[PDB]
Amino acid sequence: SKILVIAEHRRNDLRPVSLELIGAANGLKKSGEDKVVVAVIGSQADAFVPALSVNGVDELVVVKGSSIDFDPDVFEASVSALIAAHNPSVVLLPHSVDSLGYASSLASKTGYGFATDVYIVEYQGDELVATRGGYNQKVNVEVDFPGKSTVVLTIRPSVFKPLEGAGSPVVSNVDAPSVQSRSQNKDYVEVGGGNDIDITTVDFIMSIGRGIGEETNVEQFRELADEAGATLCCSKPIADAGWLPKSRQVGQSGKVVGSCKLYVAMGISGSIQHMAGMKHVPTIIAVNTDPGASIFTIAKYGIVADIFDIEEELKAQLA
Amino acid sequence: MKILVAVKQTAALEEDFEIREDGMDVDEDFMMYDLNEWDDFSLEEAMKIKESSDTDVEVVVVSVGPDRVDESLRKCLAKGADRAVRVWDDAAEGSDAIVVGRILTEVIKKEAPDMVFAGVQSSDQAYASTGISVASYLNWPHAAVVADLQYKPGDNKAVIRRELEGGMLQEVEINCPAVLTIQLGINKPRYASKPIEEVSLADIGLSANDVGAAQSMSRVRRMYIPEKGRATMIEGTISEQAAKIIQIINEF
Ligand SMILES: Cc1cc2nc3c(=O)[nH]c(=O)nc-3n(C[C@H](O)[C@H](O)[C@H](O)COP(=O)(O)OP(=O)(O)OC[C@H]3O[C@@H](n4cnc5c(N)ncnc54)[C@H](O)[C@@H]3O)c2cc1C
Ligand SMILES: Nc1ncnc2c1ncn2[C@@H]1O[C@H](COP(=O)(O)O)[C@@H](O)[C@H]1O
Repeated sequence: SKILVIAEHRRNDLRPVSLELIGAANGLKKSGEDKVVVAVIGSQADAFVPALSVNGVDELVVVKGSSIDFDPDVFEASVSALIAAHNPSVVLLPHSVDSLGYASSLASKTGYGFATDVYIVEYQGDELVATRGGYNQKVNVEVDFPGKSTVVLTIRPSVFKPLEGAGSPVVSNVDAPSVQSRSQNKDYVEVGGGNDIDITTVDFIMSIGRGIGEETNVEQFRELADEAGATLCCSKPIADAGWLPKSRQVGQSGKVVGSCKLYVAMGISGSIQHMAGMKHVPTIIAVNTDPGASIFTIAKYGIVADIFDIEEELKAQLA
Repeated sequence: MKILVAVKQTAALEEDFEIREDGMDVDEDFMMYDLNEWDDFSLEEAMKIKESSDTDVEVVVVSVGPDRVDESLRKCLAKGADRAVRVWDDAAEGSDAIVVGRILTEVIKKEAPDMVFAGVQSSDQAYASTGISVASYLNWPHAAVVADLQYKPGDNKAVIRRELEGGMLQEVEINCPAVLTIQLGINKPRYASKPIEEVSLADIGLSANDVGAAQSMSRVRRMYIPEKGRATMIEGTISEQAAKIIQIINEF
């Protein structure tokens, strides 16, 4: 059998999630005889064959479409054709913003098996069993795909480990189907906002979330951060509101705080997307009045207390 | 001129929730229902378009779900949605994102809107699938994770910005009509917290065989409460909690 993996690149770089999927696919297959097929799609995608000629890639297909980077019409048409050509039992896509653009459209046309944001996957016998979250990550939901000879999964980033070393895949080139896309990509953009500090370089963060309530409450945490010698960061809603610059935002669509050794999460629930920016931090303290908050499932230290009372007392004690 | 906004009334769980006896879902006694957060932004974006325009813009909210959902639809009307539609029959129970996509499309075919908005994802199941499933059944242009929309009613193209990983956006020019999934932060919903038209499956030419769990693209084997990581909870007074944080800071 074949497992098809759709790689992901942007701005001339391969997104590392691509190699996570290859790890996933190789772990998933039932016999040695099974093959992992990787496809990379884009008008200049030959650039990526070295980066994708890695351990666990049996076949590498370079699909030349009309766009440089992701386009949902191009990708949908291309992945459909890949599935047609290769008859894979399982197709693995990253649960990424790009995949969000087309994955469920692909699955609507053909009635393939489909599940998204999957973070456990295995065969039990010949039955594919995928696990994903339910009710804001409070449960696991385990699903199968009765009678589906092709199952399309999107895979939660930062869950499956990449393999090590090079590979020697058979490399092939195909043209994407001739589809005129109904959209055209224009500039990439980094929007305004202050940028005095590169939060990927900093070792000690105090991060504030929607639990701070009102913008008037930001200043006291800025002061605490200053007193403690921490860099103030935030969750997406705080940046969305304009209360701190987007450069201070931690998570999937903000920055990953790769240098951070101590992260103090205050009034942050711990969404999967926030966690993506900081779950690697070796010492995480969470301050949150909701004991059911996801953040406690990764924090080393938890304080179930009001953030303002904690902040005032920290301030007092530090001074 | 009409913008159709698909909305979902999501469930959040209270403390100490339990799995049903059959192991297929959480007990409903522990569920608190409210409008999906993403829908506040999608609805606000439609209202911003209505208010920017001299031309009349009808904003219609549509939800597939049981009668509880009416409460959410009424609040949408109170916030200035022109009309609200609830689609349901019991046979639709267990419909996944793709099936709901199909149901919504049957309504949309009849409404014939100029734009369709859906949230990026639902706070409860977080499929991030329903809106783009709609786009497939409609065979419409689409884009997911929209953080900015430049659009004048009547335009045959729009410019959106999608919010990408790692602090970047991408401008995309998109053919209209389009389906867009709307991201948190696109706007600042003002009300930060007309009967509802009730539609059966029959009313949109569907039957039990078109919907529900049997027509979904995966089957739930079980739901369960996984063992998750556990923090070291620092009990005590605020003083000692703070004292322990500072000791950890000093250790670092
Ligand atoms: C594709 C996409 C990309 C995303 N990217 C990001 C990202 O980069 N970064 C990110 O953060 N999110 C991201 N998210 C947004 C995410 O879904 C959440 O909306 C967000 O992370 C929630 O932020 P929060 O924890 O601050 O707020 P909430 O989830 O509302 O948390 C508020 C918390 O504060 C606590 N609280 C309230 N009052 C107090 C008090 N007095 N004392 C102590 N605690 C209190 C509550 O118990 C609660 O847990 C993304 C989502 C999508 C779909
Ligand atoms: N039952 C429903 N009725 C109407 N719209 C829905 C429904 N379920 C999902 N949606 C739409 O899809 C979004 C949630 O995304 P998803 O996680 O894919 O369900 C919501 O914000 C709605 O726009």
